[PDB]
Amino acid sequence: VVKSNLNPNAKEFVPGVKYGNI
Amino acid sequence: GPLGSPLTASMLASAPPQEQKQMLGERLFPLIQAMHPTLAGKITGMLLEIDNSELLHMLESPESLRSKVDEAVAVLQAHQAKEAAQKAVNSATGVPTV
Repeated sequence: VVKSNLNPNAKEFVPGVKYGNI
Repeated sequence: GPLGSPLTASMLASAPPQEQKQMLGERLFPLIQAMHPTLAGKITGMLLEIDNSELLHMLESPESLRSKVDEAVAVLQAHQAKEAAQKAVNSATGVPTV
């Protein structure tokens, strides 16, 4: 698969909701 | 929304604070916008899972920020690399030499 280096959750940009929030 | 033609910096001015996740995401697109020559668009995406408290700190830390997105630019180069080398493989694979 496509493993990232910076973020461990490299996922596309899905607006509308605060992606990466708690 | 419909103003996806211009830049994201322009969106910032035309996008309320709640529009964070929309335009700049956290604060990604704007920083990589300077590093757009690569593919800022998709970069922000993967690294969108970044903190919101860190997003603000990034815009205040040119050294600490650019360092992070520095790798971000690399995630792209590798993104299109491991993607094209899927079925278009001509060279042989690695041998099980233990």
